[PDB]
Amino acid sequence: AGILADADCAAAVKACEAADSFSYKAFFAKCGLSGKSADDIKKAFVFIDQDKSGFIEEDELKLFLQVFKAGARALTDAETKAFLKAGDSDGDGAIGVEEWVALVKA
Ligand SMILES: [Ca+2]
Ligand SMILES: [Ca+2]
Repeated sequence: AGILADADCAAAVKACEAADSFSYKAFFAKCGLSGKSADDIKKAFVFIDQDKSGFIEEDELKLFLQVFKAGARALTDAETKAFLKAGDSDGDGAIGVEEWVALVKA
């Protein structure tokens, strides 16, 4: 946990410390992931894909904050729901590497 921690993304985590305060656009504006290399954006995807399915499922989405900081809170079910819906364009209920790359963007 906190394997992808840096000042910015730590600050994004801190900004949604309270339950139901998170929105992925605001997070990523603070956590400059989009600004990274396409390789470095995929690496974050595989970090989050904790079961190695090749896809990020809602259960891993839940744990998104912990990837950027240790002891972070899990996303609430409603948060996880809203973030999945935003990222899952093909509607299989999962986020693929292409859907990831889209989602990260400003
Ligand atoms: Ca997965
Ligand atoms: Ca999908």
